[PDB]
Amino acid sequence: DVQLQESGPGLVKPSQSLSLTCTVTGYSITSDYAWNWIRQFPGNKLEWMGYITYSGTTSYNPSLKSRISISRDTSKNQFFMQLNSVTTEDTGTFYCTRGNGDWGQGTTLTVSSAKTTPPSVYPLAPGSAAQTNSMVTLGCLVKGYFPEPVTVTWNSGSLSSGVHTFPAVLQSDLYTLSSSVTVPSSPRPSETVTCNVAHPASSTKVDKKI
Amino acid sequence: DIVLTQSPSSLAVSLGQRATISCRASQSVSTSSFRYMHWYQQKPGQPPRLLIKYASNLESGVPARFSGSGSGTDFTLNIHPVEEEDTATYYCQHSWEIPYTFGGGTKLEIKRADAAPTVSIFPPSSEQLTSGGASVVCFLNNFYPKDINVKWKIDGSERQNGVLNSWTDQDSKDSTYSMSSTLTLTKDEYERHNSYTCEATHKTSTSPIVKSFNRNE
Amino acid sequence: TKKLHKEPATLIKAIDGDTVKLMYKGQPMTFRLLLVDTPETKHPKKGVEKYGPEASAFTKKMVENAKKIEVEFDKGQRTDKYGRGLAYIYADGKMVNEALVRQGLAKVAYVYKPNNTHEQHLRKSEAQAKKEKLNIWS
Repeated sequence: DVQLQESGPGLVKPSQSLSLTCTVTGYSITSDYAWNWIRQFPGNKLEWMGYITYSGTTSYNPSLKSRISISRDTSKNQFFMQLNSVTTEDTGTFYCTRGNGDWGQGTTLTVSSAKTTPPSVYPLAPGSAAQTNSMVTLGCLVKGYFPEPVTVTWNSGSLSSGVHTFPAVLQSDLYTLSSSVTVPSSPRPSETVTCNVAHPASSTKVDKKI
Repeated sequence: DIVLTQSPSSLAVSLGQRATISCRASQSVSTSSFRYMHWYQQKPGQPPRLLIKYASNLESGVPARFSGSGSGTDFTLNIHPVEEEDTATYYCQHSWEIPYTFGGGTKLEIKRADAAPTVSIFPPSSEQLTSGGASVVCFLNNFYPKDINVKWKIDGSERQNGVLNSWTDQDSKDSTYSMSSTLTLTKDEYERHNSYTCEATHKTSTSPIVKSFNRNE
Repeated sequence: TKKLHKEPATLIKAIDGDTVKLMYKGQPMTFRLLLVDTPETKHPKKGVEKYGPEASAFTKKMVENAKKIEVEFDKGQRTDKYGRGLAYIYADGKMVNEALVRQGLAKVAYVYKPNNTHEQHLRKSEAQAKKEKLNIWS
């Protein structure tokens, strides 16, 4: 009950509009799910953007008001937000929140020299099959992409244990990430294991088996 | 426009002990139903979640270990019987007036008996090598004090031209950390060498933990 | 359309839950928060019902603390009976009537007509506040 679905990632050149969103399950919007937009620069910075109510009028935080807006497609259960004249000083995630509970999983926006780049996904199996101890540690590296994020799951998600996806590091204007899976020494290699990497920003989806 | 200041910026507490997170308000925010400060929690990768509704007042579903207190300007969030999943950054918010100012953030680390990394070395896959590049990887899984440095030995010779270190967030179930360590070389440099070594240096270990392998065509 | 519109109204003084003395477009005027049933702190009878003070403490701060107060006409009569204009008070875009009716500080009430513009709204918040076990419902 109560859910906040938002638009996906978006690389944008500095100065060319986009609109985030929040379709809202567990309701319809009328009596209100009063939005309360929040921004979060990469690092740690919850900045209150402003709100919108059942009445229709909105109320933008003094700080940054105009060129940022908030709309209402209720029949199509959604409230939107636009950032006109985007600047590098605008990269971060944006969360809509209901005026009495739940937050949305946020929308990430980035703003650089542009140019989207798919990760080179390379599988990493134990340098010498040898194993034979209770369990194995497999991995797959997500090298050199831009922007973020990547979404590497294992066997479509079936495998959620021993699963460490390490944060991406801005390696030379390009990101790089890693993920490790410690599946029982019993399955591998007989049993297939496939690291699935999806990279929104570029329509790229690639699957590699260790 | 009230600026909130919560400190310390980092809080590390022995699992099972009290943790008091403070949040100071510039102006005073109270009245006769007010104590207009609420508290949020944010796990990494995730959105904030509501914890307490009006200084006191636990939200629905949130455990009873969380407890907010505070009058005038000094408000505090208490999570006494502290646990593993209590790893998060807890923020304070005020709604005494718009703009609704949020808190600066307070990171909560839970400490435990020292774990120790499980080293794993991964030579460059053929596919990558096909594209002239060569990334030798070292995973250091499940160790505790985040203090761990890793060195790279190429045939005995220490190399630093390419180290790409990254640390995972403090774990929610066993509260350990892990790290990925990549060394990037050229297929050339690589093929020239043979014995690649990664030797983890961490509190729990009188010497460096180490793993390696002999490169092969 | 040709429905309603609010007009700014500057505060003067908060009296009691449903009673707000607000400087309305020209001369000072008392206004009654429309549709709520908030307890009292004054009455030669009854006295000071539980949530009485509290309910008022809400209203006083919502409005005293607002940056822009708009008031809203109900299709009945601005003239109440004690004069006290009947209206929909907003504080920075928020409905002061609903807020109190949502934090369990006044139950939906005095249903008449053709005032009802915000009826099935105070109704939904109250239910929610009812589902919860908040203040007045505990």
